[PDB]
Amino acid sequence: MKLNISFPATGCQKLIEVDDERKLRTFYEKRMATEVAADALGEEWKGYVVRISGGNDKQG
Amino acid sequence: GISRDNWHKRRKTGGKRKPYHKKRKYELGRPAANTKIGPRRIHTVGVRGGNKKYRALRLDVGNFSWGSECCTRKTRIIDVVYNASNNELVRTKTLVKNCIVLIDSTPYRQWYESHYALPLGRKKGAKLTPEEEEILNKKRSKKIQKKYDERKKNAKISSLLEEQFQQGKLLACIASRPGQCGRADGYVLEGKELEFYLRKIKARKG
Amino acid sequence: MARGPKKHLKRVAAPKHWMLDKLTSVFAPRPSTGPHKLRECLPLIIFLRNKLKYALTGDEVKKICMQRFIKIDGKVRADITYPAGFMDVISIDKTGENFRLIYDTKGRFAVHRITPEEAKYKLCKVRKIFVGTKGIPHLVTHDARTIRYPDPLIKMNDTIQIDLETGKITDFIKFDTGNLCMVTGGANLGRIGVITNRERHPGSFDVVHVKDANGNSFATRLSNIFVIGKGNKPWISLPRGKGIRLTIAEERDKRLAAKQSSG
RNA sequence: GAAACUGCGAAUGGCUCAUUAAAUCAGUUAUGGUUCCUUUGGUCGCUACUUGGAUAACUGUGGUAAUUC
RNA sequence: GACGACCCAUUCGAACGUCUGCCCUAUCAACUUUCGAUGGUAGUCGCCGUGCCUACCAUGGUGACCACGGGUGACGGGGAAUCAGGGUUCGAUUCCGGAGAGGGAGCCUGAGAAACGGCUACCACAUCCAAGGAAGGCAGCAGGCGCGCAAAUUACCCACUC
RNA sequence: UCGCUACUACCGAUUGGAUGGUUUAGUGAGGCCCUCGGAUCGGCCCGCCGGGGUGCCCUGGCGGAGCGCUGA
Ligand SMILES: [Mg+2]
Ligand SMILES: [Mg+2]
Ligand SMILES: [Mg+2]
Ligand SMILES: [Mg+2]
Ligand SMILES: [Mg+2]
Ligand SMILES: [Mg+2]
Ligand SMILES: [Mg+2]
Ligand SMILES: [Mg+2]
Ligand SMILES: [Mg+2]
Ligand SMILES: [Mg+2]
Ligand SMILES: [Mg+2]
Ligand SMILES: [Mg+2]
Ligand SMILES: [Mg+2]
Ligand SMILES: [Mg+2]
Ligand SMILES: [Mg+2]
Ligand SMILES: [Mg+2]
Ligand SMILES: [Mg+2]
Ligand SMILES: [Mg+2]
Ligand SMILES: [Mg+2]
Ligand SMILES: [Mg+2]
Ligand SMILES: [Mg+2]
Ligand SMILES: [Mg+2]
Ligand SMILES: [Mg+2]
Ligand SMILES: [Mg+2]
Ligand SMILES: [Mg+2]
Ligand SMILES: [Mg+2]
Ligand SMILES: [Mg+2]
Ligand SMILES: [Mg+2]
Ligand SMILES: [Mg+2]
Ligand SMILES: [Mg+2]
Ligand SMILES: [Mg+2]
Ligand SMILES: [Mg+2]
Ligand SMILES: [Mg+2]
Ligand SMILES: [Mg+2]
Ligand SMILES: [Mg+2]
Ligand SMILES: [Mg+2]
Ligand SMILES: [Mg+2]
Ligand SMILES: [Mg+2]
Ligand SMILES: [Mg+2]
Ligand SMILES: [Mg+2]
Ligand SMILES: [Mg+2]
Repeated sequence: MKLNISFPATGCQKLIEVDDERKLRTFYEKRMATEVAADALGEEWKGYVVRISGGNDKQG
Repeated sequence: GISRDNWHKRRKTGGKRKPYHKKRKYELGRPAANTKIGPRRIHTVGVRGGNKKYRALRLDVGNFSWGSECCTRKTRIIDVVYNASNNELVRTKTLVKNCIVLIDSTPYRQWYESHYALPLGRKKGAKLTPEEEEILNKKRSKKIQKKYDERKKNAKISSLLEEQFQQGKLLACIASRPGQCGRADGYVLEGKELEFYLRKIKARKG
Repeated sequence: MARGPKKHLKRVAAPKHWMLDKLTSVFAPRPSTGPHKLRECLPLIIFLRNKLKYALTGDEVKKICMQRFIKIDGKVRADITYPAGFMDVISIDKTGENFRLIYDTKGRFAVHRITPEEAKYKLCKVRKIFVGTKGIPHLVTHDARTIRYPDPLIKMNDTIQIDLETGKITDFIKFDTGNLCMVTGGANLGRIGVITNRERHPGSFDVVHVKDANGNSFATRLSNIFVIGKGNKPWISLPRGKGIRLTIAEERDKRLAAKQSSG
């Protein structure tokens, strides 16, 4: 799956592609509007907190 | 949905009639309210023309009146005793027009003792020493003859009504439709109405 | 089919005293809601483009009205289907002329230019007398006007002359036997005479007799009588003919003997 | 002055005659047993030198074979 | 001046009621009734009157003056053809009223709808699909297939009437 | 009467078929109402700073606690 990351501070968005499920295990079985630590998604992400805000199914 | 049309009935001869049109909206349903007793909730229905209409559920306070005295007060509704239409409307404590209810009877006692300077049905007097004899036997030399002696002679509450005030409840009839207004108003029974309803209650239960 | 109110009127179903053709089109003005009933009114477009020939289409009467030229009862009406009616006053000061809608003799409105000093008041028939909050007497006239504080000796069917600028009832005539009147409905729509009788049927439709200025008598319902004078003396100016209703034979005799063809 | 929010209209008109036999409909009367946008006329006095946050369009990232998503 | 607004009246209506008026049929003579049929009392609901619906009572209501049941290639009327006098037949159809939007059913918004150029389901049809999903209602104007003995252009314009 | 051709209607095994219209009993989509439900979204109350006043208070912002009351 892809991700759409948004920084509401400077007003900047970016799409990201991540394939390895290990990075994605952070978000699985977690309803919308819950904050998590995104430091599992890479090493540029170390002290980062992200809030899930929604998404789209396959078939949109 | 539910309909109030005349065209599903048989005609006077006993013959069927066939419909000519589908159900209209000026022929509507809107199921019953079934007002219980409890903390207030009131919903609002939008009806023909706008004209919102309040449907009550769980009323617990009414505005009742004493017609001999011309004295009306807000009061609490305690229970339902009689219901001329059905009997399952007393088992479920549902409150409709022309029901027979028990009320709290306290504000009428307050107004009476204050207006006449005279007690209701009372068993013994010790509680009257710090207070209440303060109201009833007010320490004043002006008025307390001239006014309250014209209040006297008239202060002759009948046997049944003064017997009511002892147990702390009355018998009242609802004279407003809570399902349409959202209010439970009425009047406290007296005289032959009181005798009739008391006899009916005594005869039904037990 | 018909779930609400209608807004079109077919040319064949329109009132007949509008004197319309049958080949212009399927549709008629359909007067908008106002102080006069639909079958007893006369829209502005018909009065301007048909009886006065000032306009030639609907666009022309629209752009005549959109210049604040036409005044009905003092106020400026911008609508072209406004329902003007009986005893109304039209005023066009760009040309200095005033009219008055009154049935002539044959059940239709006439063109009845009047003096500017007469285009100040209007007569109104009282339909209702009720009391409002705090015991204030009100009136209701035949053109929806409401008057507060009338003198407590005016009753139903009486006529009141009111100032067009201020309301403010000025004088009044009483419904009594001997008073001039014009019939405003039914078969005798337009005839003028004195009352001389009032038959009474408790429960329905008390009828009233009339006898005009030539010894002819005719009856009507009380709902169509309109007192317009004390007696043998109108308060408003009468049109040509004065509601006499000369029969078809006399009509033919006067049209032939006078040889009214042209000038 | 585009777009978009807001207000109003979309219950009119057009079409057809399947159903329907005291039903529709017609003349006659009644709402003193009801509702009525709009029109016209009446009614408008028992931090104030002006309050609150939050969505469109617009900017920017997207999802689906596909839609006025 | 514009706009907005509680209430009353007016206007435009809508709804529910009164009296009278209907084609053929007896190889339709008795019908209606806890699955309200006719009335009484109290209520629920409804914009309001009312078995409209509920509880408790009474046993009523219609019919040979054709009730009740069945048929109609039956929408009603204003009207049309024929006609010495009387009559007979027609009225799908341009004005008034009613009903419907493939068949039933249920609702939202709204002053006003049980609306289909609105929504939600079932039935009958039928369209696209990447098979996961999505979308539909010409008895509106043109046009097409089918049915038949049987009925027109996939035109131009808001200049007129509104 | 029997016989020849042609046409029409009738009775009838077939326990015929097609289309329906009522209909006992059983199930029952969807909307509406009622009693619950509580994903989420805010406000109030306490420190540091910026602005005003008399170590504290008021708007605001920040991280947060009690998350206690609370509204949709
Ligand atoms: Mg029908
Ligand atoms: Mg209203
Ligand atoms: Mg229509
Ligand atoms: Mg108009
Ligand atoms: Mg502009
Ligand atoms: Mg409007
Ligand atoms: Mg609308
Ligand atoms: Mg056609
Ligand atoms: Mg029948
Ligand atoms: Mg009848
Ligand atoms: Mg009629
Ligand atoms: Mg009628
Ligand atoms: Mg006004
Ligand atoms: Mg009853
Ligand atoms: Mg009743
Ligand atoms: Mg019997
Ligand atoms: Mg029958
Ligand atoms: Mg039948
Ligand atoms: Mg038919
Ligand atoms: Mg016929
Ligand atoms: Mg003849
Ligand atoms: Mg017809
Ligand atoms: Mg046909
Ligand atoms: Mg046709
Ligand atoms: Mg009608
Ligand atoms: Mg319909
Ligand atoms: Mg079809
Ligand atoms: Mg509206
Ligand atoms: Mg529909
Ligand atoms: Mg339509
Ligand atoms: Mg649609
Ligand atoms: Mg269509
Ligand atoms: Mg077509
Ligand atoms: Mg062919
Ligand atoms: Mg032909
Ligand atoms: Mg052909
Ligand atoms: Mg045009
Ligand atoms: Mg043969
Ligand atoms: Mg079956
Ligand atoms: Mg069931
Ligand atoms: Mg359900």
